[PDB]
Amino acid sequence: MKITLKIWRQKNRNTPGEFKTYVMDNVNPDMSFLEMLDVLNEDLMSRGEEPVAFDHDCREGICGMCSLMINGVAHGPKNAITTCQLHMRSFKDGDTITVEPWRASAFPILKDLVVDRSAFDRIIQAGGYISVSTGSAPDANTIPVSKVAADRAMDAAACIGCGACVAACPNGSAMLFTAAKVTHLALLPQGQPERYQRVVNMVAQADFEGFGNCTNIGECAAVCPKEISLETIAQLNRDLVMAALRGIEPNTPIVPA
Amino acid sequence: SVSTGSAPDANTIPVSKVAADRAMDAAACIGCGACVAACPNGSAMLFTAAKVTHLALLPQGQPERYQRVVNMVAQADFEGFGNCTNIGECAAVCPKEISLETIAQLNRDLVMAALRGIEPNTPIVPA
Amino acid sequence: MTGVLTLTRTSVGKKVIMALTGFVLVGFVVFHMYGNLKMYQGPEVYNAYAAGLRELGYPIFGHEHLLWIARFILLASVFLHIWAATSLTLQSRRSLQASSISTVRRYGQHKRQSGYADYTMRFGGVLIFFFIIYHILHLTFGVVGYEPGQFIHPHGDVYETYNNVVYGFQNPLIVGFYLLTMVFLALHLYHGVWSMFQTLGWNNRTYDRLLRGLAIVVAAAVFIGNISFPLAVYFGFVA
Amino acid sequence: MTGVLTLTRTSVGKKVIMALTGFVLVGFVVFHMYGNLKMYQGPEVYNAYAAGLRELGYPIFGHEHLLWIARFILLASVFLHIWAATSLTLQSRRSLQASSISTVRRYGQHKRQSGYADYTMRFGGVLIFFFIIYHILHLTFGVVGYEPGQFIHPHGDVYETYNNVVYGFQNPLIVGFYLLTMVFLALHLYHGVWSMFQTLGWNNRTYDRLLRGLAIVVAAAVFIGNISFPLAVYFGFVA
Amino acid sequence: VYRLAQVSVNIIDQCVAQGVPFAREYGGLLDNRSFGGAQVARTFYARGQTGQQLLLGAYQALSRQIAAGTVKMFPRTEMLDLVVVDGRARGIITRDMVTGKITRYAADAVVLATGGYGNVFYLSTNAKGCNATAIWRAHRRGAFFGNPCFTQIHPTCIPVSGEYQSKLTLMSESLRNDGRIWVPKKKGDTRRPQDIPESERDYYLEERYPSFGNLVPRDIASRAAKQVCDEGRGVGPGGLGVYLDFADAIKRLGRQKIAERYGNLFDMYKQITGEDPYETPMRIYPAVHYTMGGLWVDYNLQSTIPGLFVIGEANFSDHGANRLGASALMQGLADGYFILPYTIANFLAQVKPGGVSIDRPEFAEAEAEINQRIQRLLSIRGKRTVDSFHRELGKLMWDKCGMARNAAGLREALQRIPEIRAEFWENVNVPGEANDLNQALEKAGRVADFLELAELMCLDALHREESCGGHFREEYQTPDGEALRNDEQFSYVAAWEFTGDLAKPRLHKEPLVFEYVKPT
Ligand code: HEM
Ligand code: HEM
Ligand code: HEM
Ligand code: HEM
Ligand SMILES: CCCCCCCCCCCCO[C@@H]1O[C@H](CO)[C@@H](O[C@H]2O[C@H](CO)[C@@H](O)[C@H](O)[C@H]2O)[C@H](O)[C@H]1O
Ligand code: SF4
Ligand code: SF4
Ligand code: F3S
Ligand code: F3S
Ligand code: FES
Repeated sequence: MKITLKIWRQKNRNTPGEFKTYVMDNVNPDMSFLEMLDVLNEDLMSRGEEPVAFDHDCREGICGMCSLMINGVAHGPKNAITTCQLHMRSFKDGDTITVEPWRASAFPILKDLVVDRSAFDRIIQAGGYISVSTGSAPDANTIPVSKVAADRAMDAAACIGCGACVAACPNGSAMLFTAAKVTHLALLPQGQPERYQRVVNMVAQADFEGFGNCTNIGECAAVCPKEISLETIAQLNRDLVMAALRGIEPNTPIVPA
Repeated sequence: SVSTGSAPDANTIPVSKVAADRAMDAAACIGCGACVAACPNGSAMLFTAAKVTHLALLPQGQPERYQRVVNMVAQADFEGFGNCTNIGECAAVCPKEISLETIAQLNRDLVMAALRGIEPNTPIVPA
Repeated sequence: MTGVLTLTRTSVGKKVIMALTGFVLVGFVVFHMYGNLKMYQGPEVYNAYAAGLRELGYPIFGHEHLLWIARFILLASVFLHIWAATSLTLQSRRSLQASSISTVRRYGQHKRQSGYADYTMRFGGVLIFFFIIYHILHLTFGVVGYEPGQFIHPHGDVYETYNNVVYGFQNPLIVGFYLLTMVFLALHLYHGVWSMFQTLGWNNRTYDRLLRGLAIVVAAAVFIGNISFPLAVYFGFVA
Repeated sequence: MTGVLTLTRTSVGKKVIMALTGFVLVGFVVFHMYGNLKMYQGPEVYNAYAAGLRELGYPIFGHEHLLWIARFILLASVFLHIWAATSLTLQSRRSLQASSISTVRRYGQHKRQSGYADYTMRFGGVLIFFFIIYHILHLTFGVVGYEPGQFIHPHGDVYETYNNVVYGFQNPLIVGFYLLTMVFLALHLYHGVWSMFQTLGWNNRTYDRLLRGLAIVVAAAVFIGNISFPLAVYFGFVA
Repeated sequence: VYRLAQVSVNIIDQCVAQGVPFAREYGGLLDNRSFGGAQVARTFYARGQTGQQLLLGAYQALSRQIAAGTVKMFPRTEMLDLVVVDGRARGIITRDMVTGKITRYAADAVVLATGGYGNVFYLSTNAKGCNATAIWRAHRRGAFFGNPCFTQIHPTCIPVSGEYQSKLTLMSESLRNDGRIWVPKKKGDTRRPQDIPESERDYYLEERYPSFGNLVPRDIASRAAKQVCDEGRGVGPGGLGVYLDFADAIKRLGRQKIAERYGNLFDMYKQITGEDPYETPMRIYPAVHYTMGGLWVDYNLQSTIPGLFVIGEANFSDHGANRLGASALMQGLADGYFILPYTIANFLAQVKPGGVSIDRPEFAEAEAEINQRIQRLLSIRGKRTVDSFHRELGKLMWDKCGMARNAAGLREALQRIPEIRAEFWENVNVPGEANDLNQALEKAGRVADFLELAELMCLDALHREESCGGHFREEYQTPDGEALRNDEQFSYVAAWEFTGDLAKPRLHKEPLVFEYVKPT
């Protein structure tokens, strides 16, 4: 396959970026998208140009490192997959593919396609956990969790933290990520003691970090690799309304280190 | 649906004496079918409602109660029993004096399960 | 996965549907008896009530808009009621058919201890269905049970409901049909007012007697008023 | 610690405020369309409706008391709606200013799979705000869009709302402005009727399609009625 | 091993308390499953991402501690050297991966939890960034490498579509319980695998090895697969792969139940390769998966350097010559939650806090060494890329120090590894600058450490004149192909000391005595 690539190239955070065009004479349909970027990087290194930098660790769709806006869609045209799980058989010969980072105020760009997604870490730090210390846990079968609640909480908990919901959201909102964590911890009994605080804190943190609001559009759910539903956002909304009825005040925001 | 070996300590979950007494009142069902015979509709509502009430009054029966009632009610339909006109001739002949509050509890459970969109599973076909 | 519409799947859910539609129909029957009690006030008050049923909320709602919403709700409720009643009667007949003395006898002896609510409820429901059809054709439309030149149809906002009622309960057969339907509707209410609470689960030991008393009160009130109307018209008290 | 007033602290809480005020405003818009449908009923019916809006519950409530309570509720709801919309729009703009290709492009390509609800909601909201101001100045007060001697202010209990409506949609520019606002209000309702349920958490898998259908029904009804009004007045159907 | 098995129960309690969404039964209680070859159902799982949920619970606890201010998190920061002051691990030298800044951190104790070195073979199931830099730098500073040659492979891995690929996706070995491994009899066949007739299929592992029928151990089957692919008979884009066919099982069993058993795997395979395994055979190839070698640690999880603690896959510890399934997550969570808190407190209670700052000459020497190494890597400007050298190294290590090892092959590898290292240091291309997001620089550093680690791995494999678990010597095997141990002479842990010469490390035997589980 002959593939034309329009890739965002940015030197660093301050330097303005642009689109550079790279022509791949031979692309294997079985070759993955990140593998094709690797071949392009090897070609650039042999030619003497600056290689394209992109985040990637697992190449399995589970770690959440890969974060590419491919042809206007987060993680490429094919849904329920990641950038690493996208292979070149999803494209055609002669196609032009535009490769971008995540565009969000809270997700700063550090390099050509690398994005700083530590705002998600700070959202998690603001209550996205169960405050249980090591050694104090009771027997693993002391509290029953219904198979339905466990399955729904595993559906929400399957969030690789890629930030593609923020990238595809027209508002640049972290609502799907936050709502997935809120729903995961709120469907289990162990997350009951601190759930109405947690949602508030988490929502406040997402505001503090610079994310937008939710217009209930659904692009976040459309591009989610793990098919995390908008029911998670409805659950977060129910939790926040219930916490407002209880007069739950957000804590101090998690400032960066 | 608890398997052998996985049960926690027997005093882990507190069951109030009132709830335990009511669940023992419902659980005292000898499965004679006299409710079906006395029922003008030939309905198994007293037996089914006794089991539903016994398992729904205990915490251990919470994780699968709204499914269970639906399934059980559907099975009673599939087996060929009639409906309940709230006549009460079931409770008049019951050897163990299972009350009609068990049927009211089953009705509450089924309404709550309908609100949750609980779909009955496939029926238990005879062997 | 379907939602509340899963109630159609079970017999208990069908009975819950019948309990809700019976709540609606009991409310309508009580309100209708109360409204028809205005015939003893005189032709003017009764006709004003009939006309104002159409002008309900006139400065805001159009003519007959609230009345047509009420009519649609009543029709949907009675249709769901009749469908569920037919399904459940058929289910219980199938439940009884296989093991029985004959097609009619179930047991060589069945001494009853908790009344005969099934027999009265089913036969009275069929009678009430027939009465509703004949009653809509009788008093609402005036196409049955009337001599030519006695029923006045409302053309404008002037209503002759009192005249139609007075000319309606002249045939002793029609009065007897209304009386029999009111007896079976009294039995229907006497069972069903308590039964709709028992079907939704809104019952226990402490409130069972209170709900039985409420059922008796509702049934007695509706029976007394609804048999007073045709008897008084036939005997000349209402003229 | 400040109670329900903690909703103002979060963007999700402000969105919940928008959902509640949008419940109120959707209800008012539907009721308004239903009331204005009385133009086709006639001038007498339309003016009676206009007068009975003010004389709502007269033997118990004073003149215009219920209408002024409704006006205050509408004003508070729309003010909270506009304030929260402004805050949320500013937040979402700041959420994209830093990392974007321009001030008008976020991505070199951003293909959309789930609708353009942000664009329509925000632009239609600004248009609806302008339309509300102009439409109050136009039909309620008659200080804009009227030739001299065409608008009749209320004189006691005699209302000429039909005359004001007839003389209002004569300029084709006003008709076009109303039609454009109704198009954007149709888009507003089509998204927002579903979105206000999703914002309060009153949504799931099984009722999502039902709420989308309810949103479509509400938006279509309001759009059809509210564009029929000025088109019919302009074309001479209403005169 | 007993301590790990004894704290596993606390591990599961802690994970369930942390909110890990383990599989539940309908009655609300936890659900267990069995691995392949285990006789009990002792495994607690999320649906197919147990490790994700375990790490999510641990990362949520870590985030709680970051919010509490007790933990300072430094992501995108690579530890490039270990600073040893007065014989104690008193700090580290790291490089920020975004700004390129070299930073010195001082601590009373250093814990190495840096994972395994399975990427010394280029083709492995590990993540792209997995490396041996931390444990190799600690080894050069004085930590002993315990059994480096002990490496585990995975049988069922999705092969590569070309020389560019370096990652083989792991597939549940259970795909081997219901499939048949075969290869076309013609060396070069243009026919579709489904169109190949039954008599023209070489069903190796069935024609050979009549024992262990359809249940061949992963090591024997994978050695056979590698031999077939090396003979030119393997299938796939590069010939590195064999046909795990499911056609006969689909015909025999119900396709619905086969879907219920392998639906996620088949969908993932169709996503990665583009071929439906319900009709065409699936293609698989062995890949290096785990390294149960690592820095030698004592019962206190402490290495040869006092104050340096190695936990998780980075240490040798208690997996022996073969790590059981679902035991590395167990071991990592045990070391983190219920062992290191005690042993590190035992170490710290016997020393005074503080007393070492980053202004010590040792920190400056380590930082100067790291800076010189980075400058040298950036200044070579050769004609070969970093991944070319890594691919050559991994090919040699997989051919010579992989599932099948012998004396002559290991001696050849021990001859070639220094040559590849010299060619790397003379002819590698590392573009970019030091103070930038230079991913080629990070890869260059990791491969520079791999080139030294591979020589030690080969020396350890040549040392151990026996087969045990993953370590398989062709000269010491049963006629069935199983590993043949020498418990009289090799019943020890080989901890290797860095002596300054990469070809001559010092061997330290740690004798093994078994009082409760007698060898057999
Ligand atoms: C004004 C009209 C009617 C009213 C107010 C009314 C009221 C009621 C009420 C409240 C119940 C109790 C529901 C429950 O037990 O949950 C009931 C039961 C019943 N009704 Fe009606 N009903 C009416 C008309 C009819 C009609 C027209 C039919 C049949 C064509 C009918 C047949 C039945 C039957 C068969 C039952 C009981 C079935 C069972 O319990 O298994 N009813 N009715
Ligand atoms: C003897 C007692 C009754 C009298 C005197 C009576 C009187 C009337 C009259 C005069 C009408 C015509 C007015 C109109 O259609 O709006 C009417 C309609 C009606 N009646 Fe009755 N009725 C009686 C019993 C009942 C009962 C027991 C029911 C039970 C369902 C019932 C249901 C209706 C219905 C549904 C209408 C039509 C309402 C409408 O079209 O708006 N009636 N009744
Ligand atoms: C005719 C009166 C109006 C009605 C019936 C109406 C209705 C609605 C409804 C139901 C929603 C959904 C709320 C939610 O998603 O929770 C909504 C959202 C919205 N409305 Fe309105 N609205 C009206 C006037 C306005 C005005 C005057 C503005 C001026 C800015 C506006 C701007 C918006 C915006 C911006 C949103 C979405 C907020 C976001 O982007 O997150 N609306 N509207
Ligand atoms: C073409 C369709 C419409 C027509 C024919 C119409 C007609 C009228 C008329 C004649 C009035 C003056 C009566 C009064 O002020 O009390 C009025 C007032 C009003 N209209 Fe509309 N309107 C239309 C669309 C809308 C829409 C879409 C809204 C949405 C918010 C709206 C909101 C109002 C409000 C708030 C008032 C003032 C109510 C009051 O002062 O009591 N109208 N409308
Ligand atoms: C027609 C009259 C009404 C409309 C005109 C007035 C519009 C006013 C809104 C313009 C923007 C100012 O709006 C103001 O937004 C800020 C931050 O954006 C919100 O600020 C608050 O919430 C945000 C996140 O949601 C956080 O910064 C913080 O929790 C708090 O400061 C205020 O609650 C709101 O008052
Ligand atoms: S919710 Fe989905 S898209 Fe958003 S971060 Fe999580 S996995 Fe990625
Ligand atoms: S009569 Fe009573 S004891 Fe016998 S089966 Fe029915 S409920 Fe059980
Ligand atoms: S697309 Fe954006 S507006 Fe909300 S529903 Fe998804 S985060
Ligand atoms: S008598 Fe029969 S109708 Fe119901 S309440 Fe008892 S099973
Ligand atoms: S690289 Fe891990 S999700 Fe793609």
